[PDB]
Amino acid sequence: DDIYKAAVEQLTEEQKNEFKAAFDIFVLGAEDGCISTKELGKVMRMLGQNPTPEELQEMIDEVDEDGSGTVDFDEFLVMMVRCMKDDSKGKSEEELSDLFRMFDKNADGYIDLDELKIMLQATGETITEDDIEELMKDGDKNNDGRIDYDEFLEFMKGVE
Amino acid sequence: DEDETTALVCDNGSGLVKAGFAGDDAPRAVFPSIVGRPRHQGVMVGMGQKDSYVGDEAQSKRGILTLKYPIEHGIITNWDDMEKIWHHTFYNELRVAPEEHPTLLTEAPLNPKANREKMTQIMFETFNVPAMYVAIQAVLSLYASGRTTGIVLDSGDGVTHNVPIYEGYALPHAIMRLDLAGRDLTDYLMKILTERGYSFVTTAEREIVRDIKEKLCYVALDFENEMATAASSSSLEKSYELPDGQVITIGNERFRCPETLFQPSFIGMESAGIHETTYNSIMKCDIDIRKDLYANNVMSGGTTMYPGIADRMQKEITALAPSTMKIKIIAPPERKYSVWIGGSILASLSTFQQMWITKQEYDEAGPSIVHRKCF
Amino acid sequence: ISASRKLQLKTLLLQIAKQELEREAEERRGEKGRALSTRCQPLELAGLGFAELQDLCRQLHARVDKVDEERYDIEAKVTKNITEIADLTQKIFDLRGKFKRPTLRRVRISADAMMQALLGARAKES
Amino acid sequence: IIESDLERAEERAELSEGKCAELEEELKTVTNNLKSLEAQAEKYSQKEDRYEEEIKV
Amino acid sequence: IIESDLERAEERAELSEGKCAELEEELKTVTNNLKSLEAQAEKYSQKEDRYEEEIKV
Amino acid sequence: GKRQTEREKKKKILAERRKVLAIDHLNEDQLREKAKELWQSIYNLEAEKFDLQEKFKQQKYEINVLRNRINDNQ
Ligand SMILES: Nc1ncnc2c1ncn2[C@@H]1O[C@H](COP(=O)(O)OP(=O)(O)O)[C@@H](O)[C@H]1O
Ligand SMILES: [Ca+2]
Ligand SMILES: [Ca+2]
Ligand SMILES: [Ca+2]
Ligand SMILES: [Mg+2]
Repeated sequence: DDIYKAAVEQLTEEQKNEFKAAFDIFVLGAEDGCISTKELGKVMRMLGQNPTPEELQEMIDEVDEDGSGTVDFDEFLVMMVRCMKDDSKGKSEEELSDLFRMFDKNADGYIDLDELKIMLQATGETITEDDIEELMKDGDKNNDGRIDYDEFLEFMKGVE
Repeated sequence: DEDETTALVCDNGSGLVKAGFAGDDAPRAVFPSIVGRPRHQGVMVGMGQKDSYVGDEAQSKRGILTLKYPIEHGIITNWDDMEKIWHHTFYNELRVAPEEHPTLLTEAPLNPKANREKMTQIMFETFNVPAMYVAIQAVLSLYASGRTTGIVLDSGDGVTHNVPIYEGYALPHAIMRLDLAGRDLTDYLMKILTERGYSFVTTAEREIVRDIKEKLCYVALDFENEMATAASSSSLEKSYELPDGQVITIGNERFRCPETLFQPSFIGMESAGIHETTYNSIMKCDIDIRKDLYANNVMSGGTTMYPGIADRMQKEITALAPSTMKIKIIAPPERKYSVWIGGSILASLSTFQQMWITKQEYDEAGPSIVHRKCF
Repeated sequence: ISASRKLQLKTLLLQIAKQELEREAEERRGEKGRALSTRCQPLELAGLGFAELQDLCRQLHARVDKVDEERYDIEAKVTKNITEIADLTQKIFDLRGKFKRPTLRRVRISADAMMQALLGARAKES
Repeated sequence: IIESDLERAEERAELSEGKCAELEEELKTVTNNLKSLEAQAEKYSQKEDRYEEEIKV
Repeated sequence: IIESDLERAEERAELSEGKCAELEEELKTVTNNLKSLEAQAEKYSQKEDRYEEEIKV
Repeated sequence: GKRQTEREKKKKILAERRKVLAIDHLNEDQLREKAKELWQSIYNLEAEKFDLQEKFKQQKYEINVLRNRINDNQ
C-alpha cells in the first residue's frame, strides 16, 4: 500500500482523469458502483487473460484501503499503478547489517524509539507524530519499545 | 553470565556430558555423548554446511546422521569428537570462553596415558586455558556422599569401576575396571528382543531401546522365581507405547536385562559379575577394614538409576559374606549428579586454587612430567 | 497521514544512512592512518654503518615475524568468528522461515500495455 | 476463523498430552520408589523387633 | 470438515486436561504418602541402629 | 595425532614466511634501500592486521545481533 499510494500521488491530474474515465467504463452498468471480483474478471476477459477467483480475492485484498471487497477510484489508482515493482532489489545482507548497526548507534542489539526519532529528526523532513507512531508500529512488532533485527528485517518490505 | 572467576566443572562421563559452573548443585548443560555425521551428500542449497553435529542437535536427528560413540570402554577412539564436544560446550551453551576461568575435568580411573596427554595438550596448546587439572571420579563422588570410608561402584555406560577408599585413603592397586555397563546391557536387550520377534539393526533404535530400558527396566529380587511366575504372566508383562506409536509388549525381559551384570556368561566372558568382583576386591583389601567397607559401600553412575539394585546387592552380599555382622548399603539421592556436585564443592577451596597447573610449567616440563606431578 | 509520506521518510532514511556509512568509512580510514603512523614509525638510516645496517635489517626481520604472528592469531580468531556467524545465521534462517516466503503478484499487468489496450490514442502521459 | 480456532485447540491438546505423559512417567517412578521404601521399612521393622527380643535374651 | 476436526480437537483437549488434572491429584496424594513413609522408615532404621549398638555392648 | 601435527603446522605456517637473509654480497648504499623494503613489509602487515581488528569488532556486533534474533523468535 505504501509504494502503491506513493505511485498514486505521483500520478498527474490528466492521468487521474483518464483513470476515473476507465473506472466509469469498468463500473458501467454495475450494481455496487465499484469493481468487485465479478467486474474485475469481466474486465480481464474483455482484455484476454483469465484470473483465478482466489487470485482475484487476494488482489482486491492487496489494493483496498476501506474494507469493501471491491475496488473504488481511490483503489482504482492503486490497481492501475502497482505495475512497477518499487520494493524490489533488496539490499545486500551486509548493507542490511550496516543499516541495523547505524540505527543501533549505542551498540545494544535494539533500535529503541529514541534512535528512530533522532533519525527522523536528522533526516530534515517535517516529521509528524502520526508518522512516528506508524513507523514505530511497522518496525516494533511485539510492541516492547524497540525494533530488534528480525523486526527491522520486517521493516524492509515495501521499502527501497 | 558469570561474575566469579571459578573453574568450569565439565564431567565428560561416558554416555552423558554434564557441564556447569562451579558452585551449582546440578549440571545445566546435560546432553548425551554422541556425534552425528552427515551420511549422504545433498544437492540442496541453503542448509547449514556444518559437517559435524553434536549433542541435542544430533539427538533431534538420528535418522539422517550416522551415530558414532566418542568413547568406548574408556579408551578415546576419535579426538575430533573430543574437540567438537568441548568447542560446542564452550561456544554454544555456556557462552563463555575458557581464557577467563580454570576448568576442573573428571576422568575415569585407570585410563590410558595417551588419553590424558592428548586431552591436556588440546586444553593447553589449541585452547588458551590458564590452568587444567585431571581428577578421578571416585574421590569426588565420595566427597559428594559426605563421608571418607567405603567402596565406590561407578557404573557408567561402557565401563564399571570399583574403587575402595577407607578413612580417606585411595588404593590404586585394588582399582579394577571391567567394561560391562549400559552398552552391553543394551546389546543383550536388543538381541533378546530380536529373539522375541521385533528385529532392528540400526543405532537410532538402539538409543530408543536404551531410553526404554532407562525408563522401565529394573532389577529382579529373585531371578528364577520371577521366571517361573512370569511363565504365566498377567501383571508381570507390560505393554509400552513407543514414542512413534508402535505398541511394544515387554514382559520378563526387563528384569533379565541387567541380570547379565550378575552373569557375564551370557556374553561369553570369563569375567565375574559385578557383585562377585566387588566381593573379590574386598578380600584383596585388609581384614581390619573389610567390615567398614561392608558398612560404607557407595554407588555412582547413571546405570544405578534402576529400581531394585540396593536390595539385590544386599541379598547377594549376604549370601556370599557371613550373616553375623551388619552390612548396610547406602545410596545417596541423585547419586548420578553427585560426582559433578563434588566438583563444584572442590573448585571453591583456596587450597585447590593453589593446586592447579599453569601453562608455562607444563610447556617447559612437557606432558609426561605433568603425569608424574599428578601421580 | 498517508502512506506516500512514510515512503518519503523511509527513502530519506536510506540516503541519510548511506551518508552516515560514508562518514564512518572515512573515520575508519583516518583511524587506520593514525594507528599506522603510531605503530610503524619510519626508519633512521642516516649515519648507520655497514654492520649497523645488517643488525637493523635483522631486527626488522624479527619485527616482521612478530607482526605476522600477531596477524595470524587475529586471522584465526576472524575465521572462528566467520564460522560462528555462518552457523548462527543459518540457525536463525531455519527458525524464522516457517511461513514467510513472499512473491510479487504476476497478475499485475504492466500499465504501458494495459494503457495502450484500454485507451488507444488517449493514453499519452501514462 | 475456524482454521485458526482448530490450530489453537490442537496446540492446546498437544501441550496437555505432553504434560500428561510427563506426569505419568513421574507417577510410575514415584510409585516404584514408594513400593521399595515400604518393603524396606517393613524389613527394618521386623529386624528391630527381632533385635529387641535378642536384647532381652 | 474443518469444523468437525475442530470439534474432535476440542474433545481431545478436554479429555487430556481432565486426565492431567486427575494425575496431578494422584501425584500429590502419592507424594504425601511417600514423605510419610520416608519418615517412618527413618525412625525404624534409627531404632534398629540403637538396638544394634545395645546388642554389641 | 593429526591434531598435534595441526599445531605443528600452525608454527610451520609462521615458519614458511620467514626466509634466510644475506648481508654479505650487499654494499653500504644498497643495504639502506633494502632496509626500506623490509620496513614497507612491516607497514603492510600491520595494515591487514588493523583491518582484521576492525572486522573483528564488527563481527562481534554481528554475533550480538544474531543472539538477539534467537532470543526473539524462540
Ligand atoms: N535416568 C537414568 N535412568 C537409567 N539409566 C541411566 C539414566 N541416566 C543414565 N543412565 C545410564 O548410565 C550410563 C551413563 O552413566 P554416566 O552418565 O557415565 O554416569 P556418571 O555421569 O555418574 O559417570 C548409560 O549407560 C545410561 O544407560
Ligand atoms: Ca474498496
Ligand atoms: Ca540502540
Ligand atoms: Ca520489538
Ligand atoms: Mg558413572
